[PDB]
Amino acid sequence: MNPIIFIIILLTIMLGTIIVMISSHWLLVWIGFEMNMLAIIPIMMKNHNPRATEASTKYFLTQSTASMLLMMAVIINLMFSGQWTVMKLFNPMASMLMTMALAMKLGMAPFHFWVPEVTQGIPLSSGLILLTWQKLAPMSVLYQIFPSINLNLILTLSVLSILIGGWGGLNQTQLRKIMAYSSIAHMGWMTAVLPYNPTMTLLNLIIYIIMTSTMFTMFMANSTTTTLSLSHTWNKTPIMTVLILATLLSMGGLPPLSGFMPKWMIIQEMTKNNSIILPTFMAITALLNLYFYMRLTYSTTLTMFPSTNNMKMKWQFPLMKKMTFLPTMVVLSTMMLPLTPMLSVLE
Amino acid sequence: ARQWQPDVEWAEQYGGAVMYPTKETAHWKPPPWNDVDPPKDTLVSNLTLNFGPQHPAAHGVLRLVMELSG
Amino acid sequence: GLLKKTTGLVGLAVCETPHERLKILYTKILDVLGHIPKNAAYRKYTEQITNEKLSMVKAEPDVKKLEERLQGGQIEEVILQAENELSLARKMIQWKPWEPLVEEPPASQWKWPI
Amino acid sequence: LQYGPLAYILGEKATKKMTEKSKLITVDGNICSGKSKLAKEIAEKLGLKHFPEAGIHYVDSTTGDGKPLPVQFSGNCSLEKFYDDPKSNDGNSYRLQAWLYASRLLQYADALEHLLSTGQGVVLERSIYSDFVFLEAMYRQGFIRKQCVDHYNQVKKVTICEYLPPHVVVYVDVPVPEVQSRIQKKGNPHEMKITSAYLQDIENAYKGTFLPEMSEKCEVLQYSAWEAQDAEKVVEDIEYLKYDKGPWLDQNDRKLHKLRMLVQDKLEVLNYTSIPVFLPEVTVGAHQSDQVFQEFTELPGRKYRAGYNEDVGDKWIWLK
Amino acid sequence: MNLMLALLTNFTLATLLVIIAFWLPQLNVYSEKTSPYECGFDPMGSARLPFSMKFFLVAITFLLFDLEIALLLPLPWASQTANLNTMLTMALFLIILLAVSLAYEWTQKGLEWTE
Amino acid sequence: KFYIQEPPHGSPNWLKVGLTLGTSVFLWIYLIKQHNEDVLEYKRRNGL
Ligand SMILES: CCCCCCCCCCCCCCCCCC(=O)OC[C@H](COP(=O)(O)OCCN)OC(=O)CCCCCCCCCCCCCCCCC
Ligand SMILES: CCCCCCCCCCCCO[C@@H]1O[C@H](CO)[C@@H](O[C@H]2O[C@H](CO)[C@@H](O)[C@H](O)[C@H]2O)[C@H](O)[C@H]1O
Ligand SMILES: CCCCCCCCCCCCO[C@@H]1O[C@H](CO)[C@@H](O[C@H]2O[C@H](CO)[C@@H](O)[C@H](O)[C@H]2O)[C@H](O)[C@H]1O
Ligand SMILES: Nc1nc2c(ncn2[C@@H]2O[C@H](COP(=O)(O)OP(=O)(O)OP(=O)(O)O)[C@@H](O)[C@H]2O)c(=O)[nH]1
Ligand SMILES: [Mg+2]
Repeated sequence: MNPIIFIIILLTIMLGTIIVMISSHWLLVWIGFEMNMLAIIPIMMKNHNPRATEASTKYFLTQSTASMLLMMAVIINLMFSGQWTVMKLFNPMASMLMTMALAMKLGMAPFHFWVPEVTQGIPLSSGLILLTWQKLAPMSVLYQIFPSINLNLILTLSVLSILIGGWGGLNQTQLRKIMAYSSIAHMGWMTAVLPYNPTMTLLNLIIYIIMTSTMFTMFMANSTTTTLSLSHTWNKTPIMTVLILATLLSMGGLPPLSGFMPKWMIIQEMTKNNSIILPTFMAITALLNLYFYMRLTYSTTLTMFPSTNNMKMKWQFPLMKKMTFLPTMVVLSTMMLPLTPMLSVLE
Repeated sequence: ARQWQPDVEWAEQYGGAVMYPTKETAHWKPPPWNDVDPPKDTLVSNLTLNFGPQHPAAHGVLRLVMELSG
Repeated sequence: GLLKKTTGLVGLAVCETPHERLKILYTKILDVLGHIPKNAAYRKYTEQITNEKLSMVKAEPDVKKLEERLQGGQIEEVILQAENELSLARKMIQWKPWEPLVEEPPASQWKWPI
Repeated sequence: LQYGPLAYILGEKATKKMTEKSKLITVDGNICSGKSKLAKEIAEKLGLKHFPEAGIHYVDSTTGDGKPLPVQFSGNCSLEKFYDDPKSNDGNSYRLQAWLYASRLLQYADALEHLLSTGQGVVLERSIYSDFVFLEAMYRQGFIRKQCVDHYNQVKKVTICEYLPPHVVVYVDVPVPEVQSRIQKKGNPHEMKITSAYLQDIENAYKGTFLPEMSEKCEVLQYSAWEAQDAEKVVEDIEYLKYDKGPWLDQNDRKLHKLRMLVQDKLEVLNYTSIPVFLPEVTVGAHQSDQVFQEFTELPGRKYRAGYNEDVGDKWIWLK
Repeated sequence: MNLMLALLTNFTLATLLVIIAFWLPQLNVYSEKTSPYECGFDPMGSARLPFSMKFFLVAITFLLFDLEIALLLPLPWASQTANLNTMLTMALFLIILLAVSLAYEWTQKGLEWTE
Repeated sequence: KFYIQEPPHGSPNWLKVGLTLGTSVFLWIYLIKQHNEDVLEYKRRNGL
């Protein structure tokens, strides 16, 4: 891939997301989704190996099916309303189809099976796009149709995502599958608060993106994709292990780290609506996420695993990866709890 | 007694395909280091054709056996 | 003389520096023939015809005139023949056909008519 | 402007700098076969960059002040110790072999970077493509376990795939009895303990595995001891080569841009030389690892990224 | 109706001709007569085996080009618009982007058949 | 010590240094005038 071609394709991925976000017409929203899927597959196939081919095919089949259900909902909405405006849907069957269509696009459980596999099959840079940028467009549509979403359906997906994400991460030794299951679990929190306060869905989304972007950027820096490969970081870049520790604890929602904020704010919103059993269940089940974050901090930062002799050759060479924005993202990933009231800007 | 640190036996707990072995995952190997699986040994088969003898371009008595790809 | 654009033979590229290329190949042939016994007719004959060709190359700086003197076609054909001769000389060392006849034929093997 | 996609977009493409003198030549042959002397002559006559064979301290010469570092910063791998006790218990034999391969891999990247960046050809003495000959001889002699051989194949399988083989392979073919004689004349005491079986395993590995493979994708030139004496004859053969096979014919700008992006980042090059496969020969524990690493950063001009060490005369650090 | 009548007559006549062709002639059917044809010698393998497509990349590009016509076919009607300034710009824009896509595939050797 | 290959950062990149200092100074001016003009609008609008 010619560098100019990569930029144009990369700009098209953003263009499709932006089209969804600025569109007031259901057709243009669907077009934006198609444009996004068209441009992301070549990024997935960038390295041209059988695994990347499998991931791209599994991704394409899933996203195509969601687009069909989404467009079906739009046409049903047109029959029962005669209009195309992006807003609440006027038919409950259309609401179900759109909600499920967006659930597949996000990778929410039980439409989650593709997220672990696609993420594992593609490079880290592509996985970063998949688990962060690709969340924006479906969430922005959910942010506009939520008044007509069936409450039981959306909360059922949120609960299942948190459980399935929590349990799925416990068995993983690959860093890309850990980030996939962690992503599934975090998506559950975003949609659980969606019916009550959409602002806290945006807050959780932004903070999830900052923390996920930081973790992928640190994995890219040392070119690590397994738990054991990451366990050598202490012997080359000690500073990196400390940043991984702080970021991982934040992702686990431990105060006083930034990652505690979205969980804190979502519990507040749910209790204000006399929803007590669900936030309690959610917070406890999120302890599964913390458990398999803590294993990574054990093998990465708090202990020292054995090295290999050839590691000494890497002591003589500096990191040359861009690590774009890493110093800023890690500070935002960890030291933002004192600034929590700034969430009103999202209002 | 100096501080304990993980040895090889401890580290290999985290080097398998999964953290918790089960009978359904006994056949799983860790993925390739560089994400590249070996190409298949399978040989793609070329179409074999009789070109003649009974053929306008075979002069009536040439049995040209061709192996074609497309 | 201006360099050719084509040798006229398909697949036989035009050589930019024929004189030097010929001197390299003729010298290599003479080097290889030094490992053949002095009494082998292959060495004496190949050395003789080689030294005559090399002497021409050193005395005629014009590719047209040199081609007329060598009588081997285009100068690129002469280079190809030099390469073929060098290939043969190496093979002859393994074969050693200067050795005495390996075997007489049966009595009437070459008698004709029967 | 450090090389990258932007420099490429602005017109820094490999095709603009290559010629018919932009070749990657490797000189091969058994021990004491005249490789290094021949290699220097080829480079001098063709105006190519000569790379002395990569040893235990090759990486040292490319970083810092260029001097060899103390051997604790190389795992204490010792060539002399290999010749004296090839079966030592501490795994010196394979630890040396694994370190040497990674040294050659690093050198090959440095050679390719020079070729692509400047267009000047290079000459190497052996390479990653022929390093396996010593691996094969070591194992056939029982100097390493079968587990070590499998490890080596794993590292080579994920590293040698990302590069292009040399344009020309020069092979000085010296018979084993001659090598055993030349080693005696040389005077190296440790090297004189090399057995004939070991040398016959290197020759067998070369003549049986290396050259047939290189034939299918490189211009392979072979020479005797006496032909190798005159580098002028060798240069003459190289200058009249065809180059009608191998992957170099299928390379274009975007492919060489990708290759250059790899070989200029040395950590990316060395990534898989340290795969977490815990062999006893190459594994090191935290207490030894941590202790040596802290020593490494105390070395002169080694605590900070090059250009940021005041204890070696670097200035303007508060503006860098 | 007329169109449906016309289509039915056309395919009714064709079917009648096939029926006549199959039931009028005297038939003598045996295995060698009906064996697959291949120049006098038995076929070597199945004709259902995969047949490689060398123009596969052109074939996919046809799908994308074959939808440009649907976007361009309304042009004669669009020429009747009051807003001709916007028309002509957008009509020329589509055709140019189609031309650019063709040039890209051409310059990148996408139209060359694989060997 | 003295490096066998010249470091990429042996010499300051004076162009980046000039721009980096210029951006920091420029933003600080913009922030002060911006802030100072927000106060006057706030004072004027509220009768202060
Ligand atoms: C104020 C409101 C916000 C409140 C939220 C909490 C704020 C803290 C958030 C921290 C954000 C991450 C930034 C942490 C900076 C860590 C710096 C440090 O620890 O030193 C790095 C040191 C490097 O070692 P060295 O080889 O000598 O130097 C190489 C680098 N030039 O590294 C090492 O050598 C250490 C290697 C051993 C690992 C030790 C691990 C245990 C100690 C970790 C301490 C940091 C814990 C951070 C976790 C969050 C704590 C709240
Ligand atoms: C890579 C992207 C490539 C994009 C390329 C787009 C090319 C478009 C070129 C401009 C095409 C139209 O160009 C424009 O046409 C209209 C006619 O319709 C002209 O307009 C003229 O005729 C119209 C009506 O026909 C009158 O109302 C108007 O008074 C008069 O100015 C403009 O004078 C001319 O500038
Ligand atoms: C607005 C509509 C009208 C505008 C024209 C739009 C189509 C433009 C088509 C592309 C033209 C340039 O792109 C094209 O690239 C190839 C590179 O493989 C060039 O070169 C190639 O073309 C010809 C034919 O294939 C070969 O004989 C030649 O060996 C090869 O080099 C062409 O000479 C050039 O024409
Ligand atoms: N085990 C091992 N020894 C190696 C390797 N490369 C070199 N050596 C040894 O390092 C020493 C120098 O290598 P050589 O270049 O082949 O020997 P030499 O004396 O220089 O002979 P020349 O070809 O003329 O240069 C020899 O003792 C080699 O056995 C290697 O990849 N593995
Ligand atoms: Mg040497």
